[PDB]
Amino acid sequence: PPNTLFLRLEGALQSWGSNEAKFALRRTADAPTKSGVLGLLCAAMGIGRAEAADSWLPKLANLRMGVRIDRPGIRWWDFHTVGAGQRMRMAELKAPKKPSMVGAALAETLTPSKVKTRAETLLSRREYLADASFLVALQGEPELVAKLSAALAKPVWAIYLGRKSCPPSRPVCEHPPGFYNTLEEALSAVPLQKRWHNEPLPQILPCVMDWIPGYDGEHAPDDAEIHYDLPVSFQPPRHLPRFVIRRELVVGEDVQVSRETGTSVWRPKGTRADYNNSEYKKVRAERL
Amino acid sequence: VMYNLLCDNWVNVVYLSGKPDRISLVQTLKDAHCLQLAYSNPMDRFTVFRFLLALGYWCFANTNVEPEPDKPLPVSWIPWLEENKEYFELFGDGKRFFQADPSSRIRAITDLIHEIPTAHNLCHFKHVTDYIDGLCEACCIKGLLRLPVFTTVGGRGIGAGINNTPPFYLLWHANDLAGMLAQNWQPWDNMGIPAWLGSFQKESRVGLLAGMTWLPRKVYLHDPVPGQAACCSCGLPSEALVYSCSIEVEPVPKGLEWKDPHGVYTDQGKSLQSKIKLMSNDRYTFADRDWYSPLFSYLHAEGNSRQGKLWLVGFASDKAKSIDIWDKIIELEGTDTNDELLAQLANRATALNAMRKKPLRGDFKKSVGTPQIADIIPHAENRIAINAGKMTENRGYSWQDADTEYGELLTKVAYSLEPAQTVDARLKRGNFISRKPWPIIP
Amino acid sequence: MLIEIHMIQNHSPANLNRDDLGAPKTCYFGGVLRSRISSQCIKRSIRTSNDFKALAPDIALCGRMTVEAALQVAHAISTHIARPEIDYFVAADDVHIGESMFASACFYKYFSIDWEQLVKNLKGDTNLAAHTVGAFLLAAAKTNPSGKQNSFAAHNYPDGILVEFKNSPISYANAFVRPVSVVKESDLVEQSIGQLSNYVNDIRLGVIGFWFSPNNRYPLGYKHSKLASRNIGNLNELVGAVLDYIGGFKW
Ligand SMILES: [Mg+2]
Repeated sequence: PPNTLFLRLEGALQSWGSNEAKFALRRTADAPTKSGVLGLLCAAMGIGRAEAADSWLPKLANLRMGVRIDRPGIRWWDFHTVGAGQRMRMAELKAPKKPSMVGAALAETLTPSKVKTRAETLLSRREYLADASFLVALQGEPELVAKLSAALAKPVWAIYLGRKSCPPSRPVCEHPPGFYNTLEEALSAVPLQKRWHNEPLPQILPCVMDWIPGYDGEHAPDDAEIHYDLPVSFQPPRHLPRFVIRRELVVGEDVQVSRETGTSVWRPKGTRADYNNSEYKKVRAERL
Repeated sequence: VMYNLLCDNWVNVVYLSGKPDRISLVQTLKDAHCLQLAYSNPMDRFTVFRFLLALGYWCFANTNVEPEPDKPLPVSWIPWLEENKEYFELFGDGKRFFQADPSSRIRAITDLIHEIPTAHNLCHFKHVTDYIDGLCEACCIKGLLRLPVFTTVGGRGIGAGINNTPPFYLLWHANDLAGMLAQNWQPWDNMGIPAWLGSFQKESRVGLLAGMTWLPRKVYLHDPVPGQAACCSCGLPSEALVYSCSIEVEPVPKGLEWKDPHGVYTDQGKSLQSKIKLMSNDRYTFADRDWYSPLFSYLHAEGNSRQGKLWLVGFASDKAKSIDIWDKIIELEGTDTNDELLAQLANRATALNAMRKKPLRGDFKKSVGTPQIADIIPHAENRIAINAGKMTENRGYSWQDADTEYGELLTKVAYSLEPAQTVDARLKRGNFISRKPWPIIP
Repeated sequence: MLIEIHMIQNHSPANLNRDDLGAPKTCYFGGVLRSRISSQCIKRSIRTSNDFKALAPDIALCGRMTVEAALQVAHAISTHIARPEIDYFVAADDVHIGESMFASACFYKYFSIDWEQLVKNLKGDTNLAAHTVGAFLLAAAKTNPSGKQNSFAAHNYPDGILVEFKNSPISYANAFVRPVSVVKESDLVEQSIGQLSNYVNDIRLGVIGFWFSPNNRYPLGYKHSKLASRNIGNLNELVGAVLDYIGGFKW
């Protein structure tokens, strides 16, 4: 039985936010983070946002994360405007004198007219990645992988690519799960696909892997990094740092290159019927 | 009701084995060599660091034992904070930590965060309602320790902190608690009185302990009222939180010659702050974070050239609103110095503005110029920016080696900007692909 | 069940969406630069418009402040290389030279509708959910952004819609990896729709779909293939066909 599933991510534009955005400047990461795929899988199964923290997030957070870079993106920026021609909601409320009544007791007296509105224009610039491909291969229990694959076969809710306007252009359920011992062999098992015949191909394909703790002890290596994308809660969000390493894989020795398997250009039909073909002479004779 | 930092757990750290946790100040002083400080925001990671820096400075002041590198911290540091247990308290009717006498200017505990909106701020990316949601004691401690270093102006009658505008904050990074503690140990003959001691006085015109822990504001921090949801800062499900308090503004007297070792000052003695915004105006073009500003400066006044990881913290502001804060890490060893090339590297954004602003043909006043180049600036900038520590010392990567990175994207642009099929079309594309940024020293 | 709408439209020289420097919005695709109209433009373009205003509607469809909106709009993308231009204009005194700029492109759009979330947000109402779906169809087929339309009167009308009821959300943006070159014996719209045809002819070889074209102008597929289930000649008839495939539903 297969023990690890495979997810394919591709779109015209994608973004995966980092820790370096606590204001209207939203920057993106180079690779799809763990929290993004966890959220997409929660959407595909159809778990509530208040329920993910109750025996549903750590169960999949125990899995091992593995990403392969088929082709990386061009860093792109889009200028965003909020509230053009309207009045926005502001956060101040009047001081309720005695500090004994606060919080939920104060929220019971809240009215729609108690809020105040301000007409302004909120400007932001959001970063997107253009023409990027990724594979997510999660190693877990064979039953858990079977449940995950069945859930992503038909998602309960709609799915997006980090932000709700980034559509899928290849099937996420394209790859059937398999049984492999290591994440490296699993990431090397799924082949590399070409779109059209003549294009640049990356000779090196970077991979992102979780750092195995090994035996009891075994302090973290000097080349490992930190990443704050282990979600504990989603409403309101709670995130946890993690250890991340980097490995590379050279093409042509452990990942093959698949063929084009299709046609790119469309082109009109064939005019110029041949007058020396036998069918032409037969039809001409019958018409005569 | 009763809260003490030495005993209660607030320090969000991550062990080197891979397990994050929240342990106390005493426990962080106890282990101190198998962990890293775990704080996603740069502000908290800098403030907890500076509080440990001040603690180690006071422990050396009253114990006179240095922390040896590649060793556990001295054991005699622990009992001195146990003896002075009354000076670290978060509540109670008496001596308080980062607090003073209460007042009547009642404000909720949300202004102590630069990222959680309050008052007239826009709560569009974080829906927060006043006197509804509050913070926990660990979050209260974290918001308390950020007043000394990120205090900007607050309008009419309210000033900034002791450093006026908070500049760049550059320091040296290492992979364990003793590692970074042991890279920034340089003491002074004058220490001062830190804020956790008795009632601080300006007295005459500072030092080391009193220099870092300046109090531009006083805080009340009433007892946690039984309001319940979970949290909003770190999202943790918790217990009764504090919701309302007091803040009064303490002006800084004139004079007070003080030099922050991590702070970066300009030629005139003004602060050197970040160069980022959300808009590409007539005098700015949006490229990336500005890691090139505090370089033809760190390399001559304070810090000099030394082997390690130079961590850059860039905190932007304008009036009373923060816009963007970022971090970065660069590798150096000290491979000589060319003062002219470092100067050109300190002045790069004007070169990018001049490259963007060039007209396609002819010349016109108030001409914006080639806005697709403004779209492709960030990609080549981020492809260049990986070897910032190699461009700084000029080991193998040069201005001309950095110049070649623009060619692919720019040849992609030239097809769109001249989508014709003439000899003149390809010749204009060839002239267009020879556009390179030019260095400007002053 | 997800109802997915495929959308090809041509547009006259104009500038509907611009950035801070004013440039026509542009993404990167297929090794070159692509003309771009934001999805957050089509939202607040279709939304708050007069034609669309025909349990409360316009809240279950598109949200405002855990609303869980059931409509998803993607970024429109050109089917050829972006070709921007800059216009030179002068001012009179009737008693200095500036620059304005514009772009012209044919865009592919993509619309997706979650039926189950729409029914759940209607408190069990079903005729209202299909009513709102139809209303969004008639709005989206006849809505443009209100950009620089006084000077560039860009009021073009579409040239083909294909509607899908597939199991999982999937776009056809990968059909336009190769930029479209115009040949003498065709045009831009015909070659774009043919490139859309030789990507739905695949996949199944390697679901159903209703198709409409106005008075059957540019028929889908350049053979007699059954790549679309039915080819229809009216917008109302296509909407009625969508409602009919949802169930017994009259318009
Ligand atoms: Mg908190």
